Amino acid sequence: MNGNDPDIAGFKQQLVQMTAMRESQPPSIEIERQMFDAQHGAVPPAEGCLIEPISTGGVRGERITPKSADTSKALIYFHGGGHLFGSALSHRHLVSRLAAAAGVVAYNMEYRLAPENPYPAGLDDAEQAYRFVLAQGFKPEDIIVAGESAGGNLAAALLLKLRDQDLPQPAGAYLLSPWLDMSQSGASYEARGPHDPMITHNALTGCSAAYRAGASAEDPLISPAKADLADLPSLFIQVGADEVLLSDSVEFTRRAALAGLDVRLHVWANMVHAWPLFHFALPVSGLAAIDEAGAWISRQLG
Amino acid sequence: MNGNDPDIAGFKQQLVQMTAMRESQPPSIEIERQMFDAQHGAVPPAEGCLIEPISTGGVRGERITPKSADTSKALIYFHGGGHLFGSALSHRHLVSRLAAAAGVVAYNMEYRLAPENPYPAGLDDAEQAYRFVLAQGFKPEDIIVAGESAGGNLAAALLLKLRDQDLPQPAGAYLLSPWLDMSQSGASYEARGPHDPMITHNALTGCSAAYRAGASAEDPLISPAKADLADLPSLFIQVGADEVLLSDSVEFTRRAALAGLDVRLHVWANMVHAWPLFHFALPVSGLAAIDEAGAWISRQLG
Amino acid sequence: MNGNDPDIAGFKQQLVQMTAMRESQPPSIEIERQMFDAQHGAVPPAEGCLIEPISTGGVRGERITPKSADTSKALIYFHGGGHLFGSALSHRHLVSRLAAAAGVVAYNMEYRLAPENPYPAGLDDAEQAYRFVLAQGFKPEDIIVAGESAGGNLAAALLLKLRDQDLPQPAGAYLLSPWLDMSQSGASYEARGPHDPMITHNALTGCSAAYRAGASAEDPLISPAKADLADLPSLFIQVGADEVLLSDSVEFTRRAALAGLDVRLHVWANMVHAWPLFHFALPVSGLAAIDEAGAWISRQLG
Amino acid sequence: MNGNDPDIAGFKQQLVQMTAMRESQPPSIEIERQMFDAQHGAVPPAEGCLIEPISTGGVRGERITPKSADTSKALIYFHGGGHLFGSALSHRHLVSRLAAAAGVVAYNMEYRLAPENPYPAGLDDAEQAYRFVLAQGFKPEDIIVAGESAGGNLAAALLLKLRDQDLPQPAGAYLLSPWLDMSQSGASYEARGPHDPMITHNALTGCSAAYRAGASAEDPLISPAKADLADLPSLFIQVGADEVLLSDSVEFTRRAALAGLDVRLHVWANMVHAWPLFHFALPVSGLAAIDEAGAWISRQLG
Repeated sequence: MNGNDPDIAGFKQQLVQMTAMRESQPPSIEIERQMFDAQHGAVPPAEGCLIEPISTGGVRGERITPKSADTSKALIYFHGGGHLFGSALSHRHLVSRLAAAAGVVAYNMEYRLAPENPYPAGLDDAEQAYRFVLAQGFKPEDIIVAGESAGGNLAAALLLKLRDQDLPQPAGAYLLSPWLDMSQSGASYEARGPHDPMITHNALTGCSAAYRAGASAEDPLISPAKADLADLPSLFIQVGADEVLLSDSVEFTRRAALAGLDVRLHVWANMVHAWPLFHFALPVSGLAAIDEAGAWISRQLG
Repeated sequence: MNGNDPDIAGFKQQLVQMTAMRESQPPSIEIERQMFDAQHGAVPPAEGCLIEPISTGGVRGERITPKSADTSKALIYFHGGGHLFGSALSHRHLVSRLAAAAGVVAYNMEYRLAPENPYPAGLDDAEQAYRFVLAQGFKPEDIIVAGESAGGNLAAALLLKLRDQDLPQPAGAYLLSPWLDMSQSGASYEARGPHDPMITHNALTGCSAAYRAGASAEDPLISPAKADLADLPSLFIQVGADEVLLSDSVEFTRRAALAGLDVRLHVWANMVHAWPLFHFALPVSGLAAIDEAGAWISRQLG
Repeated sequence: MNGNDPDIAGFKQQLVQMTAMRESQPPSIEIERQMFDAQHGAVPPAEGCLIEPISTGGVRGERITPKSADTSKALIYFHGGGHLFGSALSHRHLVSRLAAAAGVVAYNMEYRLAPENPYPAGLDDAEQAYRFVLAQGFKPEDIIVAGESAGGNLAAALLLKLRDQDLPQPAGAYLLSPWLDMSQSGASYEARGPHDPMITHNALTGCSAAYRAGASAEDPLISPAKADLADLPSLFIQVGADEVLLSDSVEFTRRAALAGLDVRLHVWANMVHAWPLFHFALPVSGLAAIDEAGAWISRQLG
Repeated sequence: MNGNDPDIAGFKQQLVQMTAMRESQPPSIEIERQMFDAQHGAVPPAEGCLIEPISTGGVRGERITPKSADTSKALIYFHGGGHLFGSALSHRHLVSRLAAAAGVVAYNMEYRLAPENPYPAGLDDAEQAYRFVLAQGFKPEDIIVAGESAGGNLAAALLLKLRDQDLPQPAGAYLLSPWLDMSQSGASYEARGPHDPMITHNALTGCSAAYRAGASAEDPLISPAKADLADLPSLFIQVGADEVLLSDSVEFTRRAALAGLDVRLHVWANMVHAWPLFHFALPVSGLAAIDEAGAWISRQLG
């Protein structure tokens, strides 16, 4: 109430205890996928949306249509989950909310996960997801690509992939707490680490090794904050101040700016990693951030 | 989608058949209260709100606090229901959404119903409800008073009661499809009646008899569209174009204007009676109207 | 400051003295046209607009392009002035502001005036102005027509003219203090007359006789508040509470609503006739009203 | 029009030739102050504002009151001008527009300039200015502190001075193209320098020498992008992508984030240095940025 988030303090402590448990006892991947799906799949979608599954040519996900939306405009969202877990199902509750806020159709897309499918399996999928969307008759200018953490990793990598293949860029990209350096470098590990109850250096190290499967962390397609960002589209990045991954957002911003790009960065005080995904626990900062992102997505698509 | 309401056509047909059933077979009061509670009580409240019951000094209802709201500002809402049915429980889903959109606390207040408690029992309750809120340490200029149909009836009569008792007015009133003439007069019965699938002349005639219990329809406290509106506060009125009650809204507007009041009237094309209460069936027009109303209530207490 | 208009009280007194002078001494028409042009033409246009004169086939006015505008969207504005005075030049300062607020191109159009050119000279011009605009490649759905007082008279008449000629309607019409009953009827003459410092029954009587030149006041094309408004487009009407012409706005609203139309009416407390035209004296209520109108024009054109 | 800035291309060319002239022929300080005052003093202030001079206890400037503003909320703005030139008079046109957009009172404050008054004369003034405003009975959380380039330098140093003197911070700071590193370091000198038509490395080097008068560039109070930003308030920074000073904005952002601050950074594609100060040449991007900044300042003091 009244401009403060009454839930963040409580949610942070829940995260502290939760992290202490996962640090002491590193659980099954297949097990954490189910429990992730179970928790998140149980969160009600945005009101008033039609959801249609997609399953054609190994391209898989869901079209989310807010009934108020402009159906000529598309958000392509890739869930996060360290490239280990997450799905369309789990992120439906967030992507639907972002769609309804932006007044656009969302493509809530799946992609192959590590350890079973290391780099470049995910990224090939993301490119195929993007081709799928273009093939529905959306022009590049009618697309924002997005994702949080690992999905943020894919979203940013896709743009680099499109540049390499000399292909036109979407209208923009929305990155939420994106993970853009799979070598875990930045002032924020040390500086924000005591304030980050959710994400540890150790966790990312492990997610990174499984994803790369010996591929170098220095590869820009793996670590987008190591790329030259010349000719990428407009960017909106949301990150929390209380995040080891803070530095990746600021660095990508630096590079985007240096490449001459329109780039907006909002670092939210007191916010933990991908806090909008946690709107069910954090309705004040989480919904307000979904509205901020929604408004940029909407402005960006014209 | 795309500016259009894809559900109103279908919802109107459901209402036609519904009305045809209730016209042919006039059901029990006690039965229709339960069925009304059951359907509307099942609609999820606005996300992220805290709801506390109220039951002291014959004042009964619910405080709804949106977690983002300003706790020093208050909406007092009276459900409609022809003064025969409806409750806090039934209207929770609407009043919560209105509160969340307005960024204010809602008092979702009960009042005694006809035929058991004819006029002036409900209005005595509404005044009690108003005093109760003031007693929580809200000043008059921190209150919007509100309600749809019969609730709109009470809201608007409350203002008249406050004027009679030479009391400060709230900062405004929000009226949704208010029923302001309990004699069922107006061009709209004939002009809009073939387009109104939900509200008949005959149903209101009946609801009016039960509420009045022999009291005159001419009495301004029963029929606010028969009052002189000198010194009332700012008004926002939403009403649908496809409503027998349309003329009551336009007349109250006329009178408000003639008394020199700030008055905003939005007649929504194609909209049926209290369509925002039906946001679960009408997500496009219903949520958009809740947002409109929310924006006004916020600007009004800003 | 702080939600009150610090200029209205002063401006009202200036109007009282001004009206007392014009009542005692009815001046030259040709003289009042120059002095009207002189005062209003001296008001700076909205910042950042390109203005191009139009002079082709007796169609005359100005294209106002806000540099931020969407050039596929058009406002057609007809100045008021009792059908005796006013011009593109005089209303440029208002129409430019409305254009810039709405983000659309404005066609600020001239039309022949009484006494030299009584009805239907003006209205023939308004229709030709509208044809001119369509011929620039604007579709009907990309047009709002508008005007204040007498311009409000023309705007509303044009819509009736389009219906008669079985021609498609524009997307909407914006009417500011429109004068829609050239017989001077309504509760507001008596009820608002002591509060209206600018517009008198006598003035309108005189403007009406010159315009009609024996044509009947009962003709709907002369008095749009006497028409059946079936099949007109969406409406936004702004009027002040302190206006003898208040009743015309409320009646047109009533009729629009009764015909099933989307109609928005905002009656502003304390506001005098066409107060947005007086934004140079009334920057609080005048600019805020231009923003309200701008936002509706923008929403209406998609 | 249509999303595009039709004037930036032309304005950039004017800046190229302007810079080429001043590079070849380095003009008088006293002369450039007059020419700067003459050009900018001629730009009309925001419509509807009251401006009062201030000259007491060595504090000098202007109170700008937008007639619609909230008089309990205040923006303190320091003009830029390389700490060599600029004045209240020159920046009136921008600060008035910012105030009018934000709905707050502006303190448009002077400060002593180099070479006559080197560091710390300006900063002593800025602190004086701040105290003066507090003394008008504004609380810290009713103040945004602001300035562009050199003004941004002072604004951001003021916050550091307030921290040193263990004083309450204002509610936020708005920095436009701030000059935060007076050693002229950053990737952007090389990366953005061919795209910056307005600001050269050489000009800043000179402005830095005159301001420092032998003081070290390393001093945080001179170079805020060298400070630790612990406990500063919320930040909004606008900077253009085509600016040698881009890196200073990104670095201050980095530091703010690392100190845990709420920080919003908007890098505008194609925009030259302090482009909102050039709204008279750049109405599309300049007014849109004033509105963005205004919206933030309003939300911040809301």
